[PDB]
Amino acid sequence: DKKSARIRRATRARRKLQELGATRLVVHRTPRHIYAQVIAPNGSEVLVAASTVEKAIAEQLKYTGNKDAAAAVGKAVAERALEKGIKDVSFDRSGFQYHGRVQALADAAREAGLQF
Amino acid sequence: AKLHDYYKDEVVKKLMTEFNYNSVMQVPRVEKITLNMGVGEAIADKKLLDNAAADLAAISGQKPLITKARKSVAGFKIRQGYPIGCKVTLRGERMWEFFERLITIAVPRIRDFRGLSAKSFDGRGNYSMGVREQIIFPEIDYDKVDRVRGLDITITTTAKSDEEGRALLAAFDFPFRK
Amino acid sequence: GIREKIKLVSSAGTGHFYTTTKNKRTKPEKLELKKFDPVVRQHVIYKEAK
Amino acid sequence: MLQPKRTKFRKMHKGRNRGLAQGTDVSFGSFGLKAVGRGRLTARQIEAARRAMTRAVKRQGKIWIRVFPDKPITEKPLAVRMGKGKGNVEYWVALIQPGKVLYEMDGVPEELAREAFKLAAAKLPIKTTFVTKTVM
Amino acid sequence: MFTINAEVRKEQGKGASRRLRAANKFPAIIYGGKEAPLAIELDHDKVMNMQAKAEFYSEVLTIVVDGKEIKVKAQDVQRHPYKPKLQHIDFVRA
Amino acid sequence: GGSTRNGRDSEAKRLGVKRFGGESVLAGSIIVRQRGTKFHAGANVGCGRDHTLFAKADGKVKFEVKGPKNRKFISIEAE
RNA sequence: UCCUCCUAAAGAGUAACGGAGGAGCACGAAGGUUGGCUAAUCCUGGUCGGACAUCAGGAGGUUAGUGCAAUGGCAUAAGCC
RNA sequence: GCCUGGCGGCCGUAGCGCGGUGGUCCCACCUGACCCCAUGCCGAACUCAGAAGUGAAACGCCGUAGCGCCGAUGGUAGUGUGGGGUCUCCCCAUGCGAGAGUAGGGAACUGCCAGGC
Repeated sequence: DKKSARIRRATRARRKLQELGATRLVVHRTPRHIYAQVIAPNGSEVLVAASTVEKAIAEQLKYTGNKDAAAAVGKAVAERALEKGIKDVSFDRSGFQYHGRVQALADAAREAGLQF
Repeated sequence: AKLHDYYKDEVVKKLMTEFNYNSVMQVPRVEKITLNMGVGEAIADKKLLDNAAADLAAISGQKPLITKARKSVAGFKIRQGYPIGCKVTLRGERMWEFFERLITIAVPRIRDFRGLSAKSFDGRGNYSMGVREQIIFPEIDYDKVDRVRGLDITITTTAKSDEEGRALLAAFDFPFRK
Repeated sequence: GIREKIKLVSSAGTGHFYTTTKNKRTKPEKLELKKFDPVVRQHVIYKEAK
Repeated sequence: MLQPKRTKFRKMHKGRNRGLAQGTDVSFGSFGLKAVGRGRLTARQIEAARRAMTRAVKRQGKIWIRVFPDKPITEKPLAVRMGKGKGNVEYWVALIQPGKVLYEMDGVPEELAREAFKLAAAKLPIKTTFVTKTVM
Repeated sequence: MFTINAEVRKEQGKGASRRLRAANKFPAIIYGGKEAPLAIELDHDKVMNMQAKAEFYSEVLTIVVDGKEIKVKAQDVQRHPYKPKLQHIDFVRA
Repeated sequence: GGSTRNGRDSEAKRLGVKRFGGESVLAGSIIVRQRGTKFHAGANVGCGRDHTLFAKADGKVKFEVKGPKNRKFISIEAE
């Protein structure tokens, strides 16, 4: 079961990321879209949103799930984080290996200043 | 390749006329064919398995790999995943590649038979055909017959009953009779 | 044990050495391994018996 | 058959009788035997009861036994000092309390079940009582 | 239909229950019907000789509780391992 | 025989009970395997390869209902 | 001498030639790690042929495994690669 | 307020088993893997390229309250503390009081965020 196999690939990482805390970045994949959110140290707020469901960018895509769209979302998370004064962020690979669309977003965001 | 193309058009795509479904996506599919070749009297050294798998790969399109044991086999010194045979399991296009070589060109060692039973059972509709040997394919020169080596075949499918798999049995040219 | 010990010398030219019980009775191919040398603080091969 | 099997231990604490029981009524049958007294009930005492009750129902119905021994009696060798470990087995025994049902019958008339369970009013370390399902 | 008289009890527990069963009554309850549970005392043998005839579990009973009528159903009964004249008894509202 | 030996001590120790600690360290138990009964969750930390929890904090112990994988855990007190 | 359960009293130690069983050596690998992976047992069916015996499908599940007896974690696997 | 999604809190009284309903926008299956990457062989998996079909499987929400689970009240089991007995559990006074069953409950909730309404 792939829903079950994903949490087997993710639990161990979450079980060390919980020892860092602070302002955190999470990613949501799916095959037809991609999303990310920045979550606050209190667990009660969301600080930055970006996706391929966002009407500004969805119209610019040849496919809403594509690797280039993941990099385009990454460059937007780092833009919004810079205007909101957000630094020293904790990254979660969100159950996916650090070479796919998850990396295409997070590396593009980090080269756009968002460390991680 | 023609037999997999026949499976894409002529097999089960009208089955709603005979079997009850809630979606046309429920019609049965072939998942795999596992295969088996037994090492026989060489089990206590079995360094020949690489050289036996290489000649199953002379009628199969797959790259050879060696079967690891399960639960050990007798007292022959078999421990954990000990290499003991060959499967070289077939999926996708490779299943029908083989079923366009089997008893089309690979023939000179077949037994007296004319048709396998259609009303056979297992509880899901997963059919089998007895062949015992790799039955040999003819070359421009051979010089290939000394022992030929074994072959076993049982298909695996998405079917839920023996009469649902009897409609999927249409996927081959092998002699089966109603 | 009947499996014996092997004493290997540092490839740093140090007099300090390494000793282990590595059995040959199923696996006879020679031990030739890297370890941390505590006299030069390097990661070096320990080789050749006695 | 009337003995613990597939166990990992062979000898048990001698024990006291404190259990209250929930085997207090006929479970599947229609007629039965109730303890209405207290003590130890042995494999030998239920053999004597089986031999007796069979004479009333010689060829009549199946008989069910609701009691089971969980404890062996161990006794020390005679020609040996105190200590040296727990003694050697003799007989199997169950602890009993007044509310417990010991036997059941069903495939017979109520006056033939009474003919067998009144015969059981003997050969036992308690003065048993004949019981039946009734309407309530 | 099996008219029995029920007085309400503000004692509870082992000491009170023993002191009750030692007299002409035993402990009982009435519950359900979107109303609180009610703890009562009932006749120690009248109820046993009634319920032994089994139609007590087939009909709605004409109980007199705290002087008044409500109608009830017999729900469950608690027996003692060797004392035949009951341990405790349950009723539900009708 | 005759039963033999029956070894000494079989030592096993229990510290994670009530408002334990409050000075510099709070503790679990020495029971050879421990991951959820007297363990840490969330941002709390204090256990390694030896399975004895010793978390380095001035927080007293606190008990609460459930946590990850429906295990019990133990928490810290603010003051 | 070391080591384990029950008996042994819901804090904690604990008797008995009480109920019952082991260790006295191994492992460069089963060690370090990033990633990937997931049984037993019962059942159905077997082949040129079986003193032993193939790989699937059906049931099932912290019932397999962990170098070694014994118990308990265990898939985040601490199980194997 | 609701539909879906992600997350934090919460972690199965969210489990077991049998249905309804819907994919608009979600979502999963599904489609392609001659060209990035990948398989002890295998496009199953990983990854890349996707919207032709399914609404079945799964998923979310809801229904069926039989089981697991919560749970009155009463009673029983057990006993803090005193006193007694033909007796090793049994009785009185006083404090406490299960577990399992019954009524009743239970088929996860909710805030932040973007999007469907």
